[PDB]
Amino acid sequence: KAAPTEVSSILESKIRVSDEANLDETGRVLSVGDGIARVFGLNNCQAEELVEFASGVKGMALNLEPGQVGIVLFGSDREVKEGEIVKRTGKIVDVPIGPGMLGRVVDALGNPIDGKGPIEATGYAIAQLKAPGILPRRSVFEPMQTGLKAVDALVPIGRGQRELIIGDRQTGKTAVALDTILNQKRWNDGNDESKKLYCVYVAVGQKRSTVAQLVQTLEQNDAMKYSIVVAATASEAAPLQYLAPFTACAIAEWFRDNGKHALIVYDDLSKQAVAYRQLSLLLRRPPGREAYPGDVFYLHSRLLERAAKMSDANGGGSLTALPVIETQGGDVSAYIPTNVISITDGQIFLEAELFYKGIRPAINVGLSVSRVGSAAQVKAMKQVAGSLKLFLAQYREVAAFAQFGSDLDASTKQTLSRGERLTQLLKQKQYSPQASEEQVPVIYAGVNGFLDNIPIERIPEFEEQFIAYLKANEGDILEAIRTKGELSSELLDKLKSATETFVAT
Amino acid sequence: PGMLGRVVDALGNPIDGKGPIEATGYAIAQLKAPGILPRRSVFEPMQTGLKAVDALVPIGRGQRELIIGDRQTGKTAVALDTILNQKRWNDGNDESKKLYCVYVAVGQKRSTVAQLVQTLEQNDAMKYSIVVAATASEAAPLQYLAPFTACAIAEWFRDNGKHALIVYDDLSKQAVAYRQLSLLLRRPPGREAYPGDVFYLHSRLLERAAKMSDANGGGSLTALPVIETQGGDVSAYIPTNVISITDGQIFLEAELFYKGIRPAINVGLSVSRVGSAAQVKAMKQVAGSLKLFLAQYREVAAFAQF
Amino acid sequence: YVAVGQKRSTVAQLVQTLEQNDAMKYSIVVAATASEAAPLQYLAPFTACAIAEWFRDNGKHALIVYDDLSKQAVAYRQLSLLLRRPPGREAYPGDVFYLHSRLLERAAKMSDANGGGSLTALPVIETQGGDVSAYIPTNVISITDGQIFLEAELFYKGIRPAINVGLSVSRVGSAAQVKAMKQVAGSLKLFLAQYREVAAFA
Amino acid sequence: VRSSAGAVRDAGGAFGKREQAEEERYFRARAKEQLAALKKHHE
Amino acid sequence: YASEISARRNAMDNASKNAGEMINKYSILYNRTRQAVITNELVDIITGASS
Amino acid sequence: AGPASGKIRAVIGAVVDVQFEQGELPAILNALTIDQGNNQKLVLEVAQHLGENAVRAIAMDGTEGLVRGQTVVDTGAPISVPVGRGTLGRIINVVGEPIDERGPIECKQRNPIHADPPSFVEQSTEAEVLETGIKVVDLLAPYARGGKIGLFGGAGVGKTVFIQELINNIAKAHGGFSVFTGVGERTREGNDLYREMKETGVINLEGESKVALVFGQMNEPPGARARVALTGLTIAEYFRDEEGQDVLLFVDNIFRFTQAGSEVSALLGRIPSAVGYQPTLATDMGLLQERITTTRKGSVTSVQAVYVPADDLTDPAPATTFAHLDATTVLSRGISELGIYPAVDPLDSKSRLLDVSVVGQEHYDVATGVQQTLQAYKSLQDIIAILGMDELSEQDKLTVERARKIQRFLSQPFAVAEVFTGIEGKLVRLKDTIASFKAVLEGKYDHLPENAFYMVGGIEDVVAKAEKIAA
Amino acid sequence: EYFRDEEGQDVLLFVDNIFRFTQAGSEVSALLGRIPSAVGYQPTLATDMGLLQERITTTRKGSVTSVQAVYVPADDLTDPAPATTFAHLDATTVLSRGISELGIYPAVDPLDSKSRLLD
Ligand SMILES: Nc1ncnc2c1ncn2[C@@H]1O[C@H](COP(=O)(O)OP(=O)(O)OP(=O)(O)O)[C@@H](O)[C@H]1O
Ligand SMILES: Nc1ncnc2c1ncn2[C@@H]1O[C@H](COP(=O)(O)OP(=O)(O)O)[C@@H](O)[C@H]1O
Ligand SMILES: Nc1ncnc2c1ncn2[C@@H]1O[C@H](COP(=O)(O)OP(=O)(O)O)[C@@H](O)[C@H]1O
Ligand SMILES: [Mg+2]
Ligand SMILES: [Mg+2]
Ligand SMILES: [Mg+2]
Repeated sequence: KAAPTEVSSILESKIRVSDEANLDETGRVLSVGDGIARVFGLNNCQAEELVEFASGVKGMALNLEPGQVGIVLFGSDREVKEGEIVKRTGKIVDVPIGPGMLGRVVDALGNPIDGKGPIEATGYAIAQLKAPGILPRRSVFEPMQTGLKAVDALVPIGRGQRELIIGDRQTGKTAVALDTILNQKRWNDGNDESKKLYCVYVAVGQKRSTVAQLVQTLEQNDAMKYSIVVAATASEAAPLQYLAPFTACAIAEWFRDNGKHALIVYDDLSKQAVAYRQLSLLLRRPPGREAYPGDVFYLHSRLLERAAKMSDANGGGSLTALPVIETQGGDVSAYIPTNVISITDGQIFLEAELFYKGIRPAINVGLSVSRVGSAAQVKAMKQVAGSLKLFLAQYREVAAFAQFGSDLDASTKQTLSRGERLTQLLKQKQYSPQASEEQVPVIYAGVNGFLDNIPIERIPEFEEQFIAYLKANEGDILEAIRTKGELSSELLDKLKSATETFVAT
Repeated sequence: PGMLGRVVDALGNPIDGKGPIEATGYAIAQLKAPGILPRRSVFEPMQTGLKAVDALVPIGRGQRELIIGDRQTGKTAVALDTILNQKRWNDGNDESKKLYCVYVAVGQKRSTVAQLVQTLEQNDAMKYSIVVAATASEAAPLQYLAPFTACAIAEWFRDNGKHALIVYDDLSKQAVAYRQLSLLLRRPPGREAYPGDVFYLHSRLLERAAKMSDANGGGSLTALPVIETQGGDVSAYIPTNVISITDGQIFLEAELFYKGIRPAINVGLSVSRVGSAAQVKAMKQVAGSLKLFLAQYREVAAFAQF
Repeated sequence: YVAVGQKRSTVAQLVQTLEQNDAMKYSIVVAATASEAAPLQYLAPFTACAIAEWFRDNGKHALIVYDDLSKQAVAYRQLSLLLRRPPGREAYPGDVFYLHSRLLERAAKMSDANGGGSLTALPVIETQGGDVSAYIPTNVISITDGQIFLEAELFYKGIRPAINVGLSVSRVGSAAQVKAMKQVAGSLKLFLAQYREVAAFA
Repeated sequence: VRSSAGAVRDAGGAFGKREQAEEERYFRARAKEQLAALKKHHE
Repeated sequence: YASEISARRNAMDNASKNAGEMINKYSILYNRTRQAVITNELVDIITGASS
Repeated sequence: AGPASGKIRAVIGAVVDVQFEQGELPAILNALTIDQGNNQKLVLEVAQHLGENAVRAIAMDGTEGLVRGQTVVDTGAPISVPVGRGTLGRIINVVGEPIDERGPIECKQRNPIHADPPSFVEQSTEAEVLETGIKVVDLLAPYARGGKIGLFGGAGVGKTVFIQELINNIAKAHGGFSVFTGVGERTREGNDLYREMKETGVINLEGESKVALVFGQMNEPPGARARVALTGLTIAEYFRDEEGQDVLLFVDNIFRFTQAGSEVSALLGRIPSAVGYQPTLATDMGLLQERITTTRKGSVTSVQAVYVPADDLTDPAPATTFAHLDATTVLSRGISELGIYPAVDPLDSKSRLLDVSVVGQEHYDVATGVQQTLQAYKSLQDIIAILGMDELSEQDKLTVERARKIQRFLSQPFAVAEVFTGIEGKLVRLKDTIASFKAVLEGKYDHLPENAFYMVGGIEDVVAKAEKIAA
Repeated sequence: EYFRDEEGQDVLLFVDNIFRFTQAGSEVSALLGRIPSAVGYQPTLATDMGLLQERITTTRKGSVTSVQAVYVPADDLTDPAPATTFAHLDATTVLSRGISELGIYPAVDPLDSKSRLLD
């Protein structure tokens, strides 16, 4: 029935003379706990500004009242007590950016956590930045080679689009984003800056052992030299994990605004929504649906809209967004699952039924689709696999007829035998990405009927034997598909004659 | 009697643009319903015009027939055909056989209220029918009080010696307007984001439309509330409260409307609490044998494929 | 006997049947009808356990029957909902599982240095249609050492009492039984569960 | 009483997948006989 | 043909009897899920209005 | 000049409480200017008044950088937007500023975004049909000229492709001007829609344009998304009342208007409704849908697109918009996975122009016969999954084959979806679609296969596809 | 209750229906400031239903029978308004729709109507 602010302690200072010390640049902490910290004062402090306490813990003033100021601590609240001095830095929540951040595991505020000393930053960009407009954006025409044979032919992603990765736990969510970063080593090790794509892994919500295991595998395969690692474990505060998406997007935006390509991986999108609702519930705010904040859909849509392909007048760069959505039992009709699928340009559904049988990765062709279409793919892979999207739907309906007792249909025997061999050939192993020259020869032999006479168990050995024979004998056909990126009349006749003669040992 | 022929709003102001309205009295919106001593049995028959409504669930004067259904399945189609079928009795001289309609459009848009009033004027049916315009573009107080204001104007004919027929279209739109004003007045909510008086708000406006006895004047009032269901679920929160307070409900499914039944009226789900007591003696002889043949053919309808 | 949540006429009829068979002279009756307040029915489980604990701490055995466990959970939730608290699953507070686990942990068997007594607890759970995976059903089964499921399907056919062999089990019931009854009933629990599944498919 | 107009194909489980595969197998066999008879009647 | 028609009647009666037991078990789960959905939706509106 | 200067006292999210003087406080729905550090301004719309010389305002942009005690000047009126012929071809924002880098909008007048709707006496009823070009829209639920059209559908069903394909064949040949006001869209969808209109002659940078572009996707805050529908409808209402032209408002999506108001309703002091919605859901949706109607000065064919939440038509944002629309084009997620382009429901879609007095006696019999055959096939399909095809007789066998060919014949290839299908776009007229559906239901195309009608046009394209597939 | 305590007679009380008494008690409690329970019910569900059912018992001067009409909510016997009233019901008079027109006056089910006093 009463009000806060002036109460007992704060009501006995305005009756005499409340002056002397300045209450605009600094402030006194009246109450702190569970990450939140109500600082009394700070009249000159702006919204979403970096606050520094007397103990050394950083803070972010997100709720400004008339008598108090709710600031969210970015660390531990064990050293902050009542009456502590909370100074203001004068700036907003910024982070470091530049070309010197590649090769070090940074945190949510730009501090190095790998033990390599200081970070050579070339600028200072804010975390909450505006997205690109409709006049400073172009169409997605570049091709993002992920390495997987079942992702490059079905739902191909491009530079500037946002591809989601929905799925359950232990199904192929984090494995799809890790394979696309390691597949860019063939273009980043050379000198072509237009074909190279820098990675930006933002591990938010993961444990301590999961972040150290992923960084050790990329350094041994020559892939951590041009990849930014944003360490954001769940053992920190709620403000550090919720601001991991905005801090990682500011570092990757510097390369797209200069003339380079970037690739951000927000793993995962489900962990960022739980961290934002924890800090808002402790700041005395009303909740919404499923005990979450009101602007739940606006927090994920604003961070994904900035990763767009720029035009030729803005530099010619792009930024790819790979957000992983952690589902619960394959339920895609939830509150955080349906909000991220209606903002991104396509999604990659990872079912848990086909992942346990051995078909890795379990990518459903009837559920996962790409909004870019065939424009974000190369011309070489689209010519040999032009009917790859139509063959998956026809083979699924014919596979269920074998369990009913029907053994007729002589005309459907060729389509049923070719569908089983095409699914096993596109399933690759972990940390085994393929280029555009090796994937164009494997998709042409399975779509033209050349792999129908081979066995089902010999599908794994036929992929390694065909790629080895094309690199020592007919090496001119493999180099033309990677340099030109297409196949004309002379390239189509030479690829069909070499595939037929190689089937008989 | 001066309000017949003009479209009024929720406060009594005319919006049709035909000058003023000669009002003979002023009645309050929140009025009490009739008692158990000033009510009689439903003996008069309400001619709806439909062949499947006049034989199965026959409604009478003084009862409350609910018009449940899904989206676009025959909700407002049954109420519009019953008011236009009273032209054979209202154009004569018998005052006891006429029934003044009272369409209360609540929750509809501006284009839906103009299309319904133009169709009734071309068939000579708007001269003795009250129109309560209450669109969704106004405040929450005007749409929530549309049921109480329309019932007060139609109660003047039943207390004099005539008959009335109210059509609250729709019952689902009236419940959303009452809960919107209660949530902004710092009040506690209940089930389905509704107030505590959710069941009492619809039962108080439906109990006033009853049939009086001979000592009160001999008038009656019909209440045709349309319950807009979600996806065919008749056991919801606002659907179960209007079906338990009314003396009968007419269900409308979306599957029978696309087959050929016009309108889609399920005989196995719709029933009347009055029975054959509020119907004509000539139609009751043919409806007795047709009720047993229709119920036996529905249970054995699965053998039509073989 | 701790009758919590029962009616007024059911508590008077049950006490008259035990006195006629010479069984009410050494049995405590805790009357707790539903017509009283919400604090009297919720505190009936804690008050009955304190009276039976005096015999176990001196050198005697006790047997407590909390009938029923489902009625005690509804009375504790009424006082917590009126004090502006947070309702979790099935409109229950956060301390719903701690109220039943603390009262059932005191009914244990003491050692020889404490007197040698013991206290037996017999809580009755009223399921809603056989739903054994509820909020109040899973909390009482995780703290007790065994349960006795009473199915409503076999109770209407004449099998009284309907004790399911495939669902009811005893943790410390093998070593705490008579040697004469266990030797004559060789593999009685395994043969009863396998005979019910074969008879339903034949 | 209850609505069940096409509830088998709207579920998407075991009965839903078997209904779509049975209709597609019967339509594929009838399309081969109709295409072969139309080509022989035009010449 | 008489033995196949007699065996088809026993299989159809067993399938109709098995469908009734599955519909009774699904009705108990749907009744508990309907009551839990009304309690969870009302708890979300009461928590936001009291803060 | 005596400007109403205010002081910022509270700032939590998009809501910002401004404290002014006694008597000089602004009214509701009033734009409040605020000087920042850049060359732009911070627009803030006053929602309610908390009292004590203070009113809670909703910011239409980023609230980062605002301190306690900043100057907040009042404009005196609402959010003014540029109207007239100068807004055609330019990308306007929610506050009425250009975002196309083509200079300022030289407008002679500026109307407010907040305005009252039409009365009951100013409404003009009509019963004219509008030809779209699709086979499933010209036979089932026909679109009414000057009315509200709603394209209901889920995520990934075809809501964005349906509005883009209809604007390339109806808005490009109409006499009036278009008004594409996107609210709650994507960043890539805004750049692709402006480039496609310039290559077809809808938006000419050096000539004349007849399409108003209103920016405002999900990249901004909650205040700009809720005010995007009022800013885009103000420019289309001036061309039909002051100029008298048949405007065409294209909203994408219509479901983003109701979801934007519920995000800031919790911080404004309002209790939540059902499914985490606001209590004024039916009042805010009816005030904006009633103003986009047809009056005596001109018509306005609104072709908005509703987004169902995870394929659910029983939600509070989808069921409340079905009563303020003449033609409803509901889409299903089950028909899109089978190959129907697009997934048009032949039984769930309804319209007010599907009668015998508007389309004629010949067109009414074709619509009722196609709906009866499609509804009867659902009941017969359940018996085939348990008993088989042996229980069907001569009449049931012919009805199953005719229902499969009629469903694939209504799916035509759109012109905007040529990059995903591969075939060329086909456009069928209203007279050709009614003649092809009546001949297949009588028994004139029973010998043809089901693949000849899939992804085809009218009756001429079905006969050419059957002869080429048999060779 | 006055006829059984002062005059001594087995009175019979009829509450049509029994489901209306449980729904009316939660309406006045939710409008006062009390929080709801399960399925939108009042928190004192066991206290409000037990205060009126315990008064209709058997005393030393007379008894008071109760013949209320219990209505299940949406055909669900495990709800909060159906399971709370069934714990104090000793008998049950189920009137199924199987007879009626079959030739039974009245439609009394001999297998569905059960009671606890049939021992
Ligand atoms: N018996 C019938 N025969 C032919 N058409 C009918 C019949 N009943 C209704 N219709 C058609 O259904 C359409 C809608 O009818 P009605 O006004 O009763 O429902 P509605 O109010 O539009 O439903 P909603 O409010 O869900 O949109 C009308 O345009 C009418 O042509
Ligand atoms: N191509 C593959 N071949 C074999 N195993 C794989 C492949 N891709 C992923 N996996 C397995 O899937 C697991 C995924 O683990 P994790 O990343 O923790 O869960 P999620 O993928 O759901 O994020 C890994 O342990 C890995 O062994
Ligand atoms: N006529 C069509 N033919 C083939 N595919 C289509 C057609 N129309 C739409 N689609 C597909 O539907 C998808 C719609 O994607 P998107 O617009 O992101 O979702 P929504 O339509 O729900 O807004 C596109 O990826 C497109 O491939
Ligand atoms: Mg992972
Ligand atoms: Mg209607
Ligand atoms: Mg879209």
